[PDB]
Amino acid sequence: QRRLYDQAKAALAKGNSAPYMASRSALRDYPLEPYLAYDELTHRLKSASNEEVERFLTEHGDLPQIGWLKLRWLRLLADRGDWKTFVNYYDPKLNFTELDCLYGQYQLGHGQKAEGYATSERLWLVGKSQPAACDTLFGLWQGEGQLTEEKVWKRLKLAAEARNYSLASHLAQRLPTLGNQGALMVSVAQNPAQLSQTGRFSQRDHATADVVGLGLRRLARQDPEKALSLLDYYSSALPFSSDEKVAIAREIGLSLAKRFDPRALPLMTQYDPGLRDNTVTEWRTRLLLRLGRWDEAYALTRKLPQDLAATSRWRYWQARSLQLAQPNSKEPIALYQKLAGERDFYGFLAADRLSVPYKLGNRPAHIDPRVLQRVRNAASTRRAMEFFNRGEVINARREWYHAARLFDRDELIAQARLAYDMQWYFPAIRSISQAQYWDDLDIRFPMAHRATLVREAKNRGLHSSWIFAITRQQSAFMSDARSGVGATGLMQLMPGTAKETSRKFGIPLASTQQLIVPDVNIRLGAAYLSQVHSQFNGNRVLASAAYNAGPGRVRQWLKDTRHLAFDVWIETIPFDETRQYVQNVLSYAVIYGQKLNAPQPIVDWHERYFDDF
Ligand SMILES: CC(=O)N[C@H]1[C@H](O[C@H]2C[C@@H](C(=O)NCCS(=O)(=O)O)N[C@@H]2CO)O[C@H](CO)[C@@H](OS(=O)(=O)O)[C@@H]1O
Repeated sequence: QRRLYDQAKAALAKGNSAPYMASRSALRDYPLEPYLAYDELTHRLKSASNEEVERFLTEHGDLPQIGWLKLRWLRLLADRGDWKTFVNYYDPKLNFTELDCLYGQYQLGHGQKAEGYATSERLWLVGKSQPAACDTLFGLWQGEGQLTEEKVWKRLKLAAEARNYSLASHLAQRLPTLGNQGALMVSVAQNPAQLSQTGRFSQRDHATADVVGLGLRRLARQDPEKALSLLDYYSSALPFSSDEKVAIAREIGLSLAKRFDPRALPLMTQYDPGLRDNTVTEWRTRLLLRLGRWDEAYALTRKLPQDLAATSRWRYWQARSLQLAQPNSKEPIALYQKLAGERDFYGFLAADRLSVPYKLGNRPAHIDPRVLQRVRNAASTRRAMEFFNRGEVINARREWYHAARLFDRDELIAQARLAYDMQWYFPAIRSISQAQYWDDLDIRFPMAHRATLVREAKNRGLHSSWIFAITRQQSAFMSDARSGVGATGLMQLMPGTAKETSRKFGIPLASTQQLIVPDVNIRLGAAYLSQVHSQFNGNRVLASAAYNAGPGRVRQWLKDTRHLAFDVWIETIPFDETRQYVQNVLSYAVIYGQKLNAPQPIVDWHERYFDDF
């Protein structure tokens, strides 16, 4: 039959359970009946029996919200001292530090002392504040004299590293002998420029070295030049460990490398000769490439660890660095040929270097129909389907992502097709991606809002493929996207920029919260794109970077250049987020250019070289 579960649901929310108890007998078959049961139990959880709660965890353990019930119930079980039942259901995988701390309590009061100390210490050595349950644990741990000054000092270091200075200071006022360098550590953490006064930070002991090390690492981000200078002093004056020294060299090296200062190269080379730090090894190479030092670059690309050497990046850059070093050599044509078959950015570059067509190769995976039925008939799916038909977007979305948490590779692809068939593009894109079936370009690069984008792109004369690329990279066709810093929508617009974009020329924006309309999003995004497209002479490489990082940042990254190749520039973008963002948009625009039958190379003729000269 047809069921109105809203009445039962309405009652339970802030109230009674009579309509649920009354109607429930009718809704055995209904998919969302377990949500009512969940709330009904949850309200009276304190007085519920173990047998009932345990029964509920068996019969509806698949529910997305089940972890919250386990947290609420285990609080009580531990509060009651029912530890036998606690440990039967305690799960580290839930990632509740309150439970982990309660589990530590159990270990200490039940003979597992070694494991209680390991648990306590692991939860202690953490630069943020922990739940009040942990104060209880840390109390017991301290009570057995395990909270040594070293371990409070070590957490102090982490808290200052985390910029949580209230915590850090509270820990500093708990140091019996080291209270002076604790206060000093928080001072330096707040302003590491104070290390200019070498006289004041010259007390040759381990703690002073700990603070100067923290300071040099922090100072490296803002004034690497000053830090490099002070390292030379402080390494004589203070008893730095070798591991402490490489961590300083890392941050100074990386910070100088990102400013294209060649003084990083002797430092990086001295302190990581083994190439043990990927990020240092990559930026050493990136830096050589920026300086036109093709010989050293190539040499370095031949020494890489196996996990860097496997990537399409350093395969491309081994070939290209050799081709720049020895232009008349043919060894690169082979290297590019291995790589030009891949469908990624560097694979497109390789093909572009040979002047051969790209390999897109849309080959939708063929699914076992039995697997398609198993996923379709799973209760988590039925529930997600129902929430969709009802119009509850977040609930349908949550059920989808929770089910995907433990599906195998076949089951994830099966899931992804079903979502695609319902014109629900983002969860299809998401599910197929975590299956790692990359070759279904129909699912991964859908034509959502094609009528809009094609027209908008003609307005503010742009390539249809490039607008499609930007959106797909920015949201993956989820209008509901809110960023970790507040950029929202199909074209992840900065709320502070969105207003300014609406004010600058602009047409009516009707609030930040009500920006979610795709059609609101699209013509604004086209306008902003054209603005930056214009700002950088129609260069999509630069313009794409400006979109995600700001034109002022891109200008700083173009500073003092002269005939810089496009591929080197992209590679030598300081920000990881933005390097990938550009490489994605450029690749996605190749793929959309195909699917829109308006072929688009990886870069246009006029994008290949640029400078601020
Ligand atoms: C459309 C637009 O104007 N974009 C603006 C961009 O906004 C980004 C941020 C990212 C984002 O939110 N990232 C989150 C990362 S995380 O921390 O959550 O993981 N998503 C947006 C586009 O990609 O921020 C810049 C910072 O000044 C602006 O430069 S400016 O010169 O105008 O100021 C750009 O103008």
